Amino acid sequence: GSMKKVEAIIRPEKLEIVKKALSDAGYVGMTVSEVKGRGVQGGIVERYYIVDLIPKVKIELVVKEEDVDNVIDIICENARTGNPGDGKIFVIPVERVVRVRTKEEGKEALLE
Amino acid sequence: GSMKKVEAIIRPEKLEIVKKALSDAGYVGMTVSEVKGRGVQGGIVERYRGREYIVDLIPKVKIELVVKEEDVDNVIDIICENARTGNPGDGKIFVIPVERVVRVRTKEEGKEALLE
Amino acid sequence: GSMKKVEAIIRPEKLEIVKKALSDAGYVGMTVSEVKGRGVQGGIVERYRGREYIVDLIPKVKIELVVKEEDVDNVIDIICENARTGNPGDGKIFVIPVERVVRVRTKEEGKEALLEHHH
Ligand SMILES: Nc1ncnc2c1ncn2[C@@H]1O[C@H](COP(=O)(O)OP(=O)(O)OP(=O)(O)O)[C@@H](O)[C@H]1O
Ligand SMILES: Nc1ncnc2c1ncn2[C@@H]1O[C@H](COP(=O)(O)OP(=O)(O)OP(=O)(O)O)[C@@H](O)[C@H]1O
Ligand SMILES: Nc1ncnc2c1ncn2[C@@H]1O[C@H](COP(=O)(O)OP(=O)(O)OP(=O)(O)O)[C@@H](O)[C@H]1O
Ligand SMILES: O=C(O)CCC(=O)C(=O)O
Ligand SMILES: [Cl-]
Ligand SMILES: [Cl-]
Ligand SMILES: [Cl-]
Ligand SMILES: [Cl-]
Ligand SMILES: [Mg+2]
Ligand code: NA
Repeated sequence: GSMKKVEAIIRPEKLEIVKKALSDAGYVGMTVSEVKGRGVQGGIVERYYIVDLIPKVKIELVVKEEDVDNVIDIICENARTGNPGDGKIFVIPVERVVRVRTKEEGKEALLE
Repeated sequence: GSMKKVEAIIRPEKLEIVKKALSDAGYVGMTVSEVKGRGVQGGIVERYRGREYIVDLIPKVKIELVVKEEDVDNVIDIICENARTGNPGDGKIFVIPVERVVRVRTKEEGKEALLE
Repeated sequence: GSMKKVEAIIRPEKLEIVKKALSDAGYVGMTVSEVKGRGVQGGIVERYRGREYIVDLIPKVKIELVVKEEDVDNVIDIICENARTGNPGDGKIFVIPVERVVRVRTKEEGKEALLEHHH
């Protein structure tokens, strides 16, 4: 079946708990990027300079389509705080997956 | 589909004006990354902070904005107008489909997820 | 007609080799990002106060090349040939659809925005 990239932008302080909850559920493979974001959360002020772009973490996990709902649930449960700035998750289609070492493709390419 | 990811690679010195332009036009949510790149070969050699980069990767900034598909033309026009200089290396923009958008806090999806 | 983004996550020490190989084959346009990756191995172990702890994220490099669909296989082949080592952690390549490409300087779109200039 099809594969999807789940791209989540979360608070950096939530990375370890989200990563662990994903791993616990069997989603071990992931790529993490340091980014900056702005949104309705607003910038860090001083006083009374603004820092409009604040540190965030991007997690990217390519998974089978059937697993997207569960990945989303895990990220939301573990990344949320109830305050503005908790982030967003984007699901992007992935048409092909290749393992560099072996040139395996498809579901094989995400399996040991 | 309804939503799209605009991935714009621009000059680092254009981040502030492009971000301001976008915010002033009502686009506040964006994610910004530091990257390096090259464009196509040939033509005038790219210069960065005074030096010619004949072969090395050149510092750029990536801005990712997920927006409704109806807003893509506007976003692209705002970025290009405010990012361009007329010299090679001004940038490139890719539009990528986004099938789903979810707000972490509420689990709201779709167009609500990008709003308010 | 269509465009694709080839996104490869490779070992940092293979970036220069992969970049050169791609450029030698005419694929010069690319965007490179430092990232951290978690792989299905390992590894890696640290001890503190009588306890082994594992460190799961390690540095990687992301390369993104937007190309015509007809070139995707060639790009994949070049990356695999030049990024591989035979050990766990050599990386993954993902191909993602791109619906529009725009060159900022000129507003040129599509194939035109990926086309070489005169040497
Ligand atoms: N439309 C978007 N496109 C790209 N990135 C976005 C977008 N919206 C939000 N982001 C990223 O997500 C981060 C959090 O966004 P925001 O501050 O708007 O809070 P939210 O959690 O998205 O919504 P709320 O604050 O209402 O819970 C931003 O800093 C940015 O990195
Ligand atoms: N095909 C591509 N794939 C991925 N990234 C690209 C591609 N082309 C350009 N980029 C990214 O966009 C940045 C800017 O490219 P650049 O402005 O040099 O494009 P160009 O097509 O050569 O146009 P110009 O003639 O205006 O320089 C690059 O440094 C790189 O980060
Ligand atoms: N499902 C995934 N989604 C996103 N990124 C991934 C995924 N799986 C792996 N990666 C990225 O690719 C890198 C390589 O992963 P991993 O070591 O699991 O695969 P491998 O390189 O194929 O190893 P092996 O060849 O031994 O299976 C990781 O560090 C991570 O950056
Ligand atoms: O890398 C630099 O500092 C200058 C660019 C350069 O040496 C080159 O690619 O020609
Ligand atoms: Cl991206
Ligand atoms: Cl020009
Ligand atoms: Cl993407
Ligand atoms: Cl092998
Ligand atoms: Mg160029
Ligand atoms: Na280089």
